Amino acid sequence: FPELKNDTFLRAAWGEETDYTPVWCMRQAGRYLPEFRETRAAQDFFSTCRSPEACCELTLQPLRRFPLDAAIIFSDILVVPQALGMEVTMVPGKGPSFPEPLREEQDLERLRDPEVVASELGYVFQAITLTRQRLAGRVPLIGFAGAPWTLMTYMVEGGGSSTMAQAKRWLYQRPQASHQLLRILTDALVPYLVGQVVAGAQALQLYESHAGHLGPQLFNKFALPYIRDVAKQVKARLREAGLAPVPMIIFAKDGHFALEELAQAGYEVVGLDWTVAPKKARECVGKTVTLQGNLDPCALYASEEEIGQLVKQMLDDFGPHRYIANLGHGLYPDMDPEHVGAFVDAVHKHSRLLRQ
Amino acid sequence: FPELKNDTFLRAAWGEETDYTPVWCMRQAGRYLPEFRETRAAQDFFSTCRSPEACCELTLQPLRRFPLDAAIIFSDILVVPQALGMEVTMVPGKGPSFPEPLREEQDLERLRDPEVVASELGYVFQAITLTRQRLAGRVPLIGFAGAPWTLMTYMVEGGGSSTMAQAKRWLYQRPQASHQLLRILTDALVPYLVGQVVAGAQALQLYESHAGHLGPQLFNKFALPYIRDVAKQVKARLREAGLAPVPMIIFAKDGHFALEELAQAGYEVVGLDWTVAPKKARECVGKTVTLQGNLDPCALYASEEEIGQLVKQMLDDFGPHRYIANLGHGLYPDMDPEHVGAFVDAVHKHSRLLRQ
Repeated sequence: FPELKNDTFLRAAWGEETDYTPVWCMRQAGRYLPEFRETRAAQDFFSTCRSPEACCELTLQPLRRFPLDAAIIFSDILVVPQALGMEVTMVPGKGPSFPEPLREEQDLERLRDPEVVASELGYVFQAITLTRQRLAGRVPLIGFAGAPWTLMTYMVEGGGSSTMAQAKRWLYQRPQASHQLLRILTDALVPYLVGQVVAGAQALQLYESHAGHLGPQLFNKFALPYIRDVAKQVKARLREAGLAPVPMIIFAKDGHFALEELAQAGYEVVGLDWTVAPKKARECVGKTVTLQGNLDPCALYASEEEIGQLVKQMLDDFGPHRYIANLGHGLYPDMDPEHVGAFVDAVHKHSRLLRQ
Repeated sequence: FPELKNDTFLRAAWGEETDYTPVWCMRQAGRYLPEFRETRAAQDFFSTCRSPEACCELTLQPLRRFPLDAAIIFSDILVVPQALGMEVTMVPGKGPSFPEPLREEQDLERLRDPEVVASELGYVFQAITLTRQRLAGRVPLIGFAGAPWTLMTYMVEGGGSSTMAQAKRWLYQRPQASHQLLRILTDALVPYLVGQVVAGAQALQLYESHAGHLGPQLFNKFALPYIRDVAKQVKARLREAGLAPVPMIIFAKDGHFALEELAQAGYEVVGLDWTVAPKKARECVGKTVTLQGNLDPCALYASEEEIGQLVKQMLDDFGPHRYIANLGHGLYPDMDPEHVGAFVDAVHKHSRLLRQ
């Protein structure tokens, strides 16, 4: 693979010091791009996807418009439960999901065996390898997956939610079955993520979008352990492989209550939403870890000029060392490409400015 | 009105000390009762409601099954925007909402004038007066309303949501219009709540369910001020009236980031969800204020025995002084009446036990 010209992102990730603050956006490859829809629904929501070339192309598009400091592989969170044998549909033109969710401990039999999962998701590796290849070391490439708990919530609650129903209920109701499933999700995610790095992924992001549902206690009996094993095991397997381990990021939506432990689940990076205060976040986490976030995506609805100081304040709130700018959640589909770039420009503009 | 025999609830509210810990549940009058559906959809979702007798009866039902330490008036959050002139519908058998939400600054013209609102909501007062009358001083009666911001989000985003869209967008997009609307909601809520207390409401709860959407900054420019004015003005008007002011409770779902200020918006009580840790909550708030909550309603899916220690831990986590037990959110419609009572029994059981 070609050598990395710009690595501000990996260095900020690693805690190293940098000349400016690296920036990128979650779902930066998303429906907010006209070029994106021209490609996405120019086949299928879950079998392109299947074509590396198309996945590559989606992964590249935003980088064509904005000097983002990193790229993140395009794919869908559900590809794992899908690889595990769950069938997805394409219902009335908003989003994907499972018509036949797990509902009783019995249903777990329908799942494939964790190690087979890697071989099912080979198009993803290829799209990764491809994309590392075509970025040609422009900026780094981030692989990803959803975290065990989050995955469980999609698999159990059918898909698209609010603040919880059946999943949280299994936890109280049948936790033996919950233990089990969560292990299966974990045992699948380790080889998938090793996978992405072998295929040439230079950093990995774990998404725990449905942290917020859980209490602190629930979170520690049920999400935390597994967030921990995945990191532990992915690092182990990578040594075994003779590979350099890679920065790992854990992003927990509504995870204010869990920053303390998350700082010590052995991730180099902790991703935050806009609901946490940056100073109170840094307090909570210390100085070993680098923070990521956390601008409210809705702020991009303001003017170019309004954005400037929101970034400025954020940048001042977070302060130069150990930090990667980002939105506190992925982008929305109706957002103005201009303002996505305004955000980027202001990150770059005022960070180098912050450094007199 | 008859004299109050049991007032544990008002005393815990006031910071006074009590022999046991008072307990009650949000949406304790809800679809989780067979007696409830036998009455609710034995007319209309928004015009019974219109019949005090029926509202009384809904308010009384849970008190018939459980020795709750207080009662809360049955009504719907939307009655205010409705009184303000917004039209509600009755769509495919889950929940209420607005088919014609406000979408442009222009639409505000369609709203009634704040002071008229009180006269529109006279059935509510009557149902209150009635219910104070029939409880015959058994336990206190809580009136309620939704907070300005929350109300704005229903009025703007049509109704039932996830973690935000159009409302948060107005805030960035057209905040002058946001200022205005929020004032109108405030100017309506003050006479409505004075109203409930004149009608015989003994405590008032303000609901800010859609706090979580907002950043700390958004929350302080846009929800906090108004949560503050409502409390200020409701207390003022009640003096003017020659009435004893009454404990006020502010409940902010996902408001971890705002406990500090909420402790000083001049509410006697701060209601919390399960997502905040009780000890970290008490830290955050100090000793002037009484806390409320915060058991996860999904915990009621566990066994009678499991519940016992969850309560026990909660009770130990919160500790005897300045505290009202509650669920961190309202109940769900499929929950076992037995376990609602298990929760109550364990609160009463182990609080008096905690006090050797």
